[PDB]
Amino acid sequence: YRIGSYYITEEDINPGDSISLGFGSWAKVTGVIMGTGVVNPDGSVPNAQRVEFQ
Amino acid sequence: WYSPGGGYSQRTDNDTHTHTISGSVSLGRDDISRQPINTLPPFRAAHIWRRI
Repeated sequence: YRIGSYYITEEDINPGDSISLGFGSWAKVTGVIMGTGVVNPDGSVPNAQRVEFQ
Repeated sequence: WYSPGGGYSQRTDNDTHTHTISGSVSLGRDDISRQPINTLPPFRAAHIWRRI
């Protein structure tokens, strides 16, 4: 995941000009937790894997 | 009263009522008792709120 404010493709001459540039949705979450679990801290069941849509 | 006809006298002290009499009553119930608030089955229930 790469974040940039310039609307230039990663393979373009203006960009680094290497690799394939793909649109990324949302922010990257470190593998271990998924966020909302328990009102009082108990923790829910998180999700893992890369590319997996769940 | 048995509606008995007197031999010589007349029972003028007995009569049949026609309508009821409305009177003022005293106080009654004060208020309701305790009631439950919130759901016990939902207490400590895990809720998922993680964003995408």
